[PDB]
Amino acid sequence: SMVSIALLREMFEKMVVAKNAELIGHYYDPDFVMYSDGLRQEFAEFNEGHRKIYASAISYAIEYDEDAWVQAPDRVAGRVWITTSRPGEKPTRIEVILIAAYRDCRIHRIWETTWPSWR
Amino acid sequence: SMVSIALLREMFEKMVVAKNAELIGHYYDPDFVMYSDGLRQEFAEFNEGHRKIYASAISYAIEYDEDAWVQAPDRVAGRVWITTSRPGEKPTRIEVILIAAYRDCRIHRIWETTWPSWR
Repeated sequence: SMVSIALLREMFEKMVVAKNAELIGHYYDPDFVMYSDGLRQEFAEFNEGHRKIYASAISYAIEYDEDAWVQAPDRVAGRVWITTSRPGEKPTRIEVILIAAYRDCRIHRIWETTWPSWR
Repeated sequence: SMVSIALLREMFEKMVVAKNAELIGHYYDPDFVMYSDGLRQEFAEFNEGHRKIYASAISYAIEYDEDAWVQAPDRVAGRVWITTSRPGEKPTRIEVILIAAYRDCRIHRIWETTWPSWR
């Protein structure tokens, strides 16, 4: 099945790359929780942090390691790189290995670690 | 299917926790490559590094996040914590999110990132 991978890719394209914070509630369950590099973030803080960042001059590109996907009912894991650009600064690339679990076609949990750590 | 998860758990129990480096060739394909925190390590360096470390006074415990597994044909992803103890030192816990791809019931690729970074 390609559903979970297609959903994850669509979220990255239409929410992240497009910096469209209004789509967070379309892609994420209201009870969503993110685990990332030692932090546990509930929906409210995830959403507000992205609303703030997406209002800045930042831009994002994404690359997927096409050899690293794992797909199962309502779940996906993969390896991605997010490249961030800011005005007058050199782009930076961060590697993210993440697991996403879905409920009713919205993301309910993500567990991820990054290299380098964003902290 | 439970095959890939069972294999990964057996490798962690019988190779890592037991510090049995002689089992590396039983669990890993001769063409295995590890991607970890920005490093790409082929079989030779992976094996030799583990033969050396396992000869030291170190010990390992493992915890699996039982809510984070993703399983597919010949592939698994999960979230684990490795706790390392050394004589006269406090134990340290590292979080690892990893994806393992299998060929013929041996691990052929791992892609992982850790928190904190072991580097």
